Amino acid sequence: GERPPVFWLQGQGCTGCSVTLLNSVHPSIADVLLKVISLEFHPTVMAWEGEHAIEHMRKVAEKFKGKFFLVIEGSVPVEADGKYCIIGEANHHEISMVDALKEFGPNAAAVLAVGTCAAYGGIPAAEGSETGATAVSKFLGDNGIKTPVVNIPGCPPHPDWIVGTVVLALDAIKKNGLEGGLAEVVKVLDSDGRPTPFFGRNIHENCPYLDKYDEGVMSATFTDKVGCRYDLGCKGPMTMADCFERKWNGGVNWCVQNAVCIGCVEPDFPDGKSPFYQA
Amino acid sequence: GRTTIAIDPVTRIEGHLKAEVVVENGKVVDARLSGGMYRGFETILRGRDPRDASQIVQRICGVCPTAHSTASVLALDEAFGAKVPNNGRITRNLIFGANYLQSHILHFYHLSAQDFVQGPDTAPFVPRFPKSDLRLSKELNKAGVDQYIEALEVRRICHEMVALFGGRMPHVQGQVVGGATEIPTKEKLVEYAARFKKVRDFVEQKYVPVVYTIGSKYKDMFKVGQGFKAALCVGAFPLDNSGKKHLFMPGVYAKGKDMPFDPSKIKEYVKYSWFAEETTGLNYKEGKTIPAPDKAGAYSFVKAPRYDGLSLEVGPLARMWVNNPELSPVGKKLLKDLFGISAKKFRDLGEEAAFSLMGRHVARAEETYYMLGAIEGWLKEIKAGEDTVVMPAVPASAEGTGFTEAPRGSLLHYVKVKDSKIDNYQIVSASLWNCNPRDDMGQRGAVEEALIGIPVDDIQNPVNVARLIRAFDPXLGCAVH
Ligand code: SF4
Ligand code: SF4
Ligand code: FCO
Ligand SMILES: [Cl-]
Ligand SMILES: [Fe+2]
Ligand code: NI
Repeated sequence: GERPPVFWLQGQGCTGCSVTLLNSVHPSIADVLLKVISLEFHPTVMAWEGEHAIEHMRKVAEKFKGKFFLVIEGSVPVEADGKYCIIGEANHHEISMVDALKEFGPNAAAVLAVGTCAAYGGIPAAEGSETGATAVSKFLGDNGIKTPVVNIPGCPPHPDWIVGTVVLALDAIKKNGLEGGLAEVVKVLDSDGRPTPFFGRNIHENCPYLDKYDEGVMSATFTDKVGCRYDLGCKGPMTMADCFERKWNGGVNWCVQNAVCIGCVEPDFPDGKSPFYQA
Repeated sequence: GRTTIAIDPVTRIEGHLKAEVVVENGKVVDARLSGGMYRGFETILRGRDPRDASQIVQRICGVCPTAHSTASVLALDEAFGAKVPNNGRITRNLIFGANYLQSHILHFYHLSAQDFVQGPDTAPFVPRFPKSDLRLSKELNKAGVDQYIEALEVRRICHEMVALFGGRMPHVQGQVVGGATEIPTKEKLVEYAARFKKVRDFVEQKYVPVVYTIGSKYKDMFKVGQGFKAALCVGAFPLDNSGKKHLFMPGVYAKGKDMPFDPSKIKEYVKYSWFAEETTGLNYKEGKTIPAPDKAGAYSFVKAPRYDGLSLEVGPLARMWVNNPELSPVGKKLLKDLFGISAKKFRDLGEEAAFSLMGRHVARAEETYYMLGAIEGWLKEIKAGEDTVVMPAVPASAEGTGFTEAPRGSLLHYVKVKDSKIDNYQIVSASLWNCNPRDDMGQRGAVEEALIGIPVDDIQNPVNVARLIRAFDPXLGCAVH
């Protein structure tokens, strides 16, 4: 069927969510772009630019009012009247992230908050920050915007979590229609707004080093791959993600095998997971 | 007459950038670049366990996180007095080197190539300017599209190479103070080499030739974008444990002269930047980051770094010009066949053609070929099974600086530790050197100056403004942090 229109707006992000998506294996990113979604606005990869790109998004948004998917990456900084994140200019008027989310948010079918920054505030909201970095769901709620939000956290997320959540939504909408479908998606979210197919299992309880943890056999150097990584700082016990199984980058490694888990999918990342290299 | 053109967002770069240019008689006569998003990593970092920095700093930029990882762990190594085992030094080079390949391929195909190639008739490849100045034949345009598609797989493979010893990508887990967290095994070195062969073949057979071939249809693009013709390299990729030798050696080039690099000569100005006036003109060892988003006259969150007063550029052109390596065999051949140019070493292109819009794309392609030999050497040098890390105690009081070359140019991190926590952390990154605003004397940043003279014969289709910007491969996450 017709591929749904998607707009990708970045606030205070590092583009990691886009790069991680480019690493999708099955389906490939080429297949995602040509067969799964219609990516109508994405400043990192799109052909056009500037006010023309903004106006193209606005034209599509009007035609597909209530029907487009809005991907928000990065936190939304509210201090200084939104000035810490300007994403565009049209009609000689700057467009802050705050402005853009107030414009497009109410008219999206759903907002997909991709990455921990967008989902929960993340590093831009961490101790020492001063931009009023705000999570997407909080920002929308504070502004009376009732559009459904799905959180797909991680710093960055795995591509399979992003693509897979889009497919969850597509399957549900095919079966139930748009409103009924999104209701079925909301039913498989955990209390932090994360889809349970990807975030419903604990790293530690599924970890291949759990036996060593139970025995108290702890590695004292990173390069000791026999012992548990808990003394080196592993946050697996407090982390809900399926990295132990799908692993990263085509299955070639993952954080616990290589070093430690830093709990990047969790709402308290980074401060509640720090220091990273001690328990 | 004058026409002023604002472009926000500049697309097919990383991050948030506005460009505003003044056009008169068909050419750019003035320019201002505005980095529009700030996070403030330098203040977020304060108070933390210093070892956390090598994770936190990567989130400055998900395109070049291995560069920040590397600069951070080098700074921490110095501050902690960590002696990285030889095998860990080489393992780090394999992790970081693989992202140079990813980043250059990403940049040419997925960011830049649409400047010259028409993509298929669906978003995000349309709509675009009605007169996009796309000059390639049906056949050569199709090769561009086919290679863009192939390059999506190749850059993904490069990230698999990064992850083999780095854990995952974006945002490696595998570099820490004291070395690398995972000893390479025979089995995983076979996996790295197999992927590397595929990337090598793509670089040699497709990427380097396509840059010269497209360039030969855009010869006018070698005659504009010179700017200051001034470059910086701070050195990168330690080739031994003594630190006396690097794949890229440091140097400065300005006003037709080579000079040594002295980091004490770096100062960051803020008159035209959104930061407190009293923080202007500081060397990074005494750096301060105090945002002032309402300050009159300012137009960017990027500070303005100057080297002994000079506005310099960084990146593959800078490194290739400073180091002047031999050109690739295919580059030499296509320079002769397609341009009528006889060249052996990079400087044989001449200053004008090297420091140009298209010359920057050529430099990046040549550097990618150059990096193949470096990675091949590291694969021969590495020893399966040999330890890659030491586990040093956190100091109560210390300082350190890490210098390296990110794919887009020179990067340094400085850290000061007091009471076992980060007291100050300062970052001076590549796109900071390229995409900065005017300094306190009114001297333009490198890209601002390189925009001067860019042709705009059609103000309704001013395609060459962002083409010039994209030649520098900007990432504003890095620039502002
Ligand atoms: S603490 Fe849990 S068992 Fe050790 S998730 Fe981490 S290395 Fe595995
Ligand atoms: S959740 Fe890596 S740090 Fe985040 S990717 Fe920990 S294992 Fe999953
Ligand atoms: N490459 C890269 Fe990132 C930038 N600019 C750094 O340093
Ligand atoms: Cl990098
Ligand atoms: Fe800085
Ligand atoms: Ni970067």
